[PDB]
Amino acid sequence: LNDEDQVVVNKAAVMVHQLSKKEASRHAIMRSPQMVSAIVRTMQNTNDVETARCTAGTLHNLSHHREGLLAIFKSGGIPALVKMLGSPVDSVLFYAITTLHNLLLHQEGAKMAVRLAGGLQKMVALLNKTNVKFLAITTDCLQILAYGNQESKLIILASGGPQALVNIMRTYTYEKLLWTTSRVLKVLSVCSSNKPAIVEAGGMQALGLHLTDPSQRLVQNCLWTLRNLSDAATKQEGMEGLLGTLVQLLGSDDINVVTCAAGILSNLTCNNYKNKMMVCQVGGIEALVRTVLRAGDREDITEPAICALRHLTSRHQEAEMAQNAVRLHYGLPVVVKLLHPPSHWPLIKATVGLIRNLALCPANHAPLREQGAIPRLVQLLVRAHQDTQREGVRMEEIVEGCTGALHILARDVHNRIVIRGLNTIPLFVQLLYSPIENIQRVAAGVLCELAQDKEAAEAIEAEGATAPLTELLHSRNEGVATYAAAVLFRM
Repeated sequence: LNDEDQVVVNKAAVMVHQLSKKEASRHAIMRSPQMVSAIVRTMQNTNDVETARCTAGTLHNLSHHREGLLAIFKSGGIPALVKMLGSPVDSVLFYAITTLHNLLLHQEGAKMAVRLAGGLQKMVALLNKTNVKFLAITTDCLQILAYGNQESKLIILASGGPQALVNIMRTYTYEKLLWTTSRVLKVLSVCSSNKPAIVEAGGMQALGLHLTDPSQRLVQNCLWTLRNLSDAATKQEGMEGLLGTLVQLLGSDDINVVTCAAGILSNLTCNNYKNKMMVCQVGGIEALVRTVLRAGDREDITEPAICALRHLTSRHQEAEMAQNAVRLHYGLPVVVKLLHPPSHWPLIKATVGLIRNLALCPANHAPLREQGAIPRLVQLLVRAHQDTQREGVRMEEIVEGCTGALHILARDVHNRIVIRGLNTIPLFVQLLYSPIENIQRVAAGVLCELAQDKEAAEAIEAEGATAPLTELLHSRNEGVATYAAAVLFRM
């Protein structure tokens, strides 16, 4: 029942630890700001290893109670504990990081105090350790400190956080550590600075390793992180296994797994012909079509899935096969259906883009017509055009998209009859006056397809298309000028 510590003696601290076990003396110890600071002082300066751990272990026991935390807190224990994270005694390290962990969990203001003490840099530097239980605690501290705190995220990045965390995911199998580390990566994955770094470290491939782990919380966190990372990332190697697993996960009974899988696949296939090839080769088209069908009106699933299908049906060696595969796997009816309510604009925009690609395949021309793609595309176009003449999706995008789809569909003679029968020529001619070059292009394009039929060519001329087409001959956009010349010729 004392309060005085004498230098050069291990007896004092050695006795103090023995008391912190018994809750009786322990409360007395933390009900007293006296020796608590003296405990800290001893730990912070003592070069006797055996004293340090006896000291740190004492503080650890105190961190189990609300006032014991406050005691350590108001006694300036946090900077001391942070300093102790440089200790070469594994026993001391464990107590330091654990006590800090407890403070971070419960003690108000501890998070800020640790950051100020330079705790982040020290913790990141400890990520090269090899004890999984120690790493699990350290990574948990990092997660707590990084969540909702951009300042901490940037510090973790500057300290080499991303590479160290990815190395952990590539190395260990301890679930608790893999889960907690993935949680840190998820928090960092929404940072515009951390994200490219995680990707460069090989983070996507590493996270892909655990997508078939029995732990659902691990799989889901890896999926959430992957969705963030895959958005407009640099081209990567070794993505084969990951892409394969993602396709498999599309058939999961877990909706969040399915939603993430579709989203990642969409992100990874956008303007990436290599990935498009791989996804198609492992049956990606069929899996995505089944996913869309099962999803119904759930646009959180259909939107990324349709986006992925749009990517897969364009600009790669097996694009044509993918275009046929959508039809062969009973996908055409549901695609047309998604153009109708209750579909919102992002889905509609994506669906229009998909139809445009599907129309590149001649064997899709008739089924798309039979399923009623043309009148709905025209109604969407007419209304979208009116809106532009009166934040999400701009109606200008819908105008360009629908006209673009009609341009491709107009390759078929029967489609041209349907398209013109819907009083579209006056609208297409008006779109020639659009300020947007891309709208001018598809407008002149569909008119060019239509004008190959004599009767339609006369109707285009009667609509007074000659004057704007002549102006478009001098368009800085070569595509616009080429189509404009082609229409003028056939007239």
